[PDB]
Amino acid sequence: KLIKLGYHGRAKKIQSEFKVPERVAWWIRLQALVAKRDWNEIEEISRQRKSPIGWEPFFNQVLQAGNPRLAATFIPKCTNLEPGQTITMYEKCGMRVKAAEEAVRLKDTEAWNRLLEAAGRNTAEGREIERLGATVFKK
Amino acid sequence: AEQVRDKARKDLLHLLEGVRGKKNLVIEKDLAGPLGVIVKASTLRDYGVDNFFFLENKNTGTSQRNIVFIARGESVRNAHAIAAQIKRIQRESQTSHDFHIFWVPRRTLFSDKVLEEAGVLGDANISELPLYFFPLERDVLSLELNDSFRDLYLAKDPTPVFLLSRALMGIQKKHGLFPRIIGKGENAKRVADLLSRMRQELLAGEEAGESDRAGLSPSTTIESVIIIDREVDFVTPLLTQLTYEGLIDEYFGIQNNQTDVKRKIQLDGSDSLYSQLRDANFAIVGSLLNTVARRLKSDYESRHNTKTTAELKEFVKKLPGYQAEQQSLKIHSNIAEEIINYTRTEIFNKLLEVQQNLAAGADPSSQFDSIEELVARDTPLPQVLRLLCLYSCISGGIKTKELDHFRRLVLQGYGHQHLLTLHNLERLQMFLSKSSPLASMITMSGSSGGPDQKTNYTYLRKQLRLIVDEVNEQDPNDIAYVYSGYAPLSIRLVQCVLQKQYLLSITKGSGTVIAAGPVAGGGAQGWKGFEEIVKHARGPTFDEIQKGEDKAVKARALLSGSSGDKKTVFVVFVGGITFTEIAALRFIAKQEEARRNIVICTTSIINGNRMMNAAIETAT
Amino acid sequence: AFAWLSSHGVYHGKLLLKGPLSELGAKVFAEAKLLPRAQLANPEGASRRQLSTEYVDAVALTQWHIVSLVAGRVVIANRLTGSIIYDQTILNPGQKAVGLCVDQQKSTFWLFTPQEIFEIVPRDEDRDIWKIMLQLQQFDAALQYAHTPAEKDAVAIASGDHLVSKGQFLEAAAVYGKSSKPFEEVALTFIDNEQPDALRKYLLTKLGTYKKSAVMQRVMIATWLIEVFMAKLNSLDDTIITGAELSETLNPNQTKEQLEAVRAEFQDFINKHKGDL
Repeated sequence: KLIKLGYHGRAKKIQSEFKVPERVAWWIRLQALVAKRDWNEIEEISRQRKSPIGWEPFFNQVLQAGNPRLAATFIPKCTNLEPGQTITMYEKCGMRVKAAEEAVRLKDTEAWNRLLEAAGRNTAEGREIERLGATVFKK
Repeated sequence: AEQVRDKARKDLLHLLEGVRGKKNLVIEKDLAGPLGVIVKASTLRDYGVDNFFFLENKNTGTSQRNIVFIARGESVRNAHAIAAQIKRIQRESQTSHDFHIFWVPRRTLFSDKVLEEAGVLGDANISELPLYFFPLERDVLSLELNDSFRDLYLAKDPTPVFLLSRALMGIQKKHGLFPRIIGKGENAKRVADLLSRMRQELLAGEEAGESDRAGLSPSTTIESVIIIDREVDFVTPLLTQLTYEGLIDEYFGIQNNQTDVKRKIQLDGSDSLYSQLRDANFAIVGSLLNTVARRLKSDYESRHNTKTTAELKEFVKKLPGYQAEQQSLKIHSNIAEEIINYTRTEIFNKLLEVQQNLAAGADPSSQFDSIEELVARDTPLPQVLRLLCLYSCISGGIKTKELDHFRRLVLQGYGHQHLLTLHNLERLQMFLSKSSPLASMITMSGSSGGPDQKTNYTYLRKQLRLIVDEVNEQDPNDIAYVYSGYAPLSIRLVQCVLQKQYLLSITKGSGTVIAAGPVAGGGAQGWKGFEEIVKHARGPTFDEIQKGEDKAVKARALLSGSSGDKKTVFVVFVGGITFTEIAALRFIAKQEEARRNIVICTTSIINGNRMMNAAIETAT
Repeated sequence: AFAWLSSHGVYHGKLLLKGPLSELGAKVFAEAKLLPRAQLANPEGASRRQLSTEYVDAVALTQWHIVSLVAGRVVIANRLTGSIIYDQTILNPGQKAVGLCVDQQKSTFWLFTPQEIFEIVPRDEDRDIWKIMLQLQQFDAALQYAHTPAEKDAVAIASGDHLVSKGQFLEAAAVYGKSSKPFEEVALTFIDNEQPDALRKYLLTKLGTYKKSAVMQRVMIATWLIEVFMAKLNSLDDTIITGAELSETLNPNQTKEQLEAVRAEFQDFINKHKGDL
């Protein structure tokens, strides 16, 4: 409630006063900040501080929260637990081009091909997939 | 269990019929539920009952000549509330205002004394109303002593223990005496000893110059009674139920089969969908409701369309069932949504991973991160507290260095009311600590059976198949599926008594135990072949048989039971039984159904959220 | 009620003076309106369209109908809608009306011309009056007055769809029950809309109408009525016992009224047809 109402300084007092674990405080802040849809404060926990949390429970607070554009800044960071998740989550967010970008960064030519299949015959997306493909299967 | 409904109705309705003219009926709210199970308001109105009042809210009136009260006599609350209403009614009433009071099977002198002290009860008609073991479900008999668990273990209040042995006597005295009484635990033994003494009282009445002596013959239809205490298994009650009925109880709570959401539809085993889905695993039931929707829509929205009478009549006679199924299906779909919001949010699956990992003997500290997330997500209080207790109960005591980390989540999860929560957990012995002088797991022949000893899970996990990875959620071959592999001890300690085949397969655990297989398989009677395990559980062991010349004759007839002549078995849980245990007992009862009818008997039905919210409900 | 029938249209208004009043009923026709002879002229030429000087002089009237002839054209209006029901020329083209009148004891109109006198007679005064409303507004009444089953169902649907759209599902149940509309189609609607009362009602209404030869239908559908019947009562009865909290929430006196009303309807019916069930 304190985070949802913007009383972050008070939430910090509570966290230190009652010996609240960092993992607990992080998940509380993330859920409250999602309720307010505060994109910048959410990144401060999972993108800037690299909080040691699962990405599955994390994106359930972002993508299922109707913020696929916010998930887009946490997806490429999933290599800390599983690099394959940097493609799968972008596809779930509708970010077919970004998923192809991750395929390039991880040199995953199979993941790239899946994005091309998703693009199908639509060159509006196919051009971006081919542009990124040049850097996945070339070397 | 349904056979007792007539008896409960018989006495309730008999006393009401004894009241001449029209009457107003006053019912205790904590008894009204159990009463509603046996009779309907219309059943009572057919006997001349007009208005329905309650004691707790002091609801009174002068509209009828006769005023009738129904309440439990095990507490002064009702004696006071009744006297209070009587004094108010007499002051305002312009008529004779005759009063009638119906109490427990044995109206107490205390209750009558308190009533008499009012000074307005002098002409009151006070009589016994022997209602016990209410037919909550076809396979379940409950005394509905909802506060039994809390009082029986917080204050060590034996009230439900005394009521249970009397209630059990109230059945075997009509269907014949149990030829064998067995049980495990301090209160379980008490029930078993009370039953033996009550039999003596039935003969003693003649020697006391009172009632006529009963023959007290052994039953020809009942094989045995198994009594297990709540203290014996303090790990099972701390796991979340994974079955559909469990989803309803874990999220909303089931009482009187009524429950909150609409009180227009009752959900019980008579329902064509509930009988199929109630024991379904949560991972499966999400597909079963869709299976129901497909078969229901095919017969409800289609097939019958444009049909002539000759073919249409097939759907017409079934339509009432389709309409009820559609109404129950929407309700079931709403329950499915409640679980979906915990499985897509890593709440329900997260607590399950903790329960499965602890059950397997994983170091409990490793599950702490998963528990922290559940608290942070503001999941329901009982769902976090169960994980903040189970970890210590499984380990058999943990150092304070680690306990404190879990304890911090208990106070953080409950707020300032956690003080009552921690006190209740200790008193209910559902939380273990290494620093405690009572932190002693029972050892082999280590003078076991004391009140200061605890069940050695860390030993029994090898002695019994308490860890099962073979569970099939859709088509299970084990009770463990209820918890997805927990194979709860409270049930294993009963299965190993009910059948020798269960004893043989259950004790076939670790390589140092399976050698006893051939011994376990010889456990045709009593605790034989199971002594190794019985001795490692909390509390004393009871095993006694019925005396008399014909005891052998009845025993032979009962051990000769067959599918054309099934024999009844009583399984008794003292202090209340959880829904997980009920589902587990139905599973084994079905497997043994070919030879015997196994009935679940309890002091109460414990809601999964009743044990962990004792500090919430008593704090309101 | 009175009406003034004149040249250049007719005058109609409210005559609710009831009985006694002070001085004069000055409120009579206070809101009366003129209907300016729509489609009254006979377009055989400019002089017949102009209608100079001579119009009706007198107009024959019976309940809910106006009969007049102008310039050789005969038009009959239904006062219930204001529309023209009959529109035909004079039988003798060389004749014109000198006025029209009615015998109120014969409910018949007479038309006078210089050479001939004509009578105007309804084929079914009562049904011809009813129909204009039964198929337009009085959809429920139509289920009893209509001689045609097809008409009965057509009006029940128009009424039902309106009633359920506004939220009067109970009233819709009644109009459906009286109609011949198939059993399952309405049951499905009331269920999806979650209206237990409308669901139960439409059959009971039908059963009051169906009489005795139709009783075999009550036997075959008997499981349905008793199951729905009991389900409502189970709620009302369980509500009473459940506990003090629910009793305070849901008015216990309203519950009692529902219990007696519902039980009585079912129990009385099954007794009367007890030999068939």
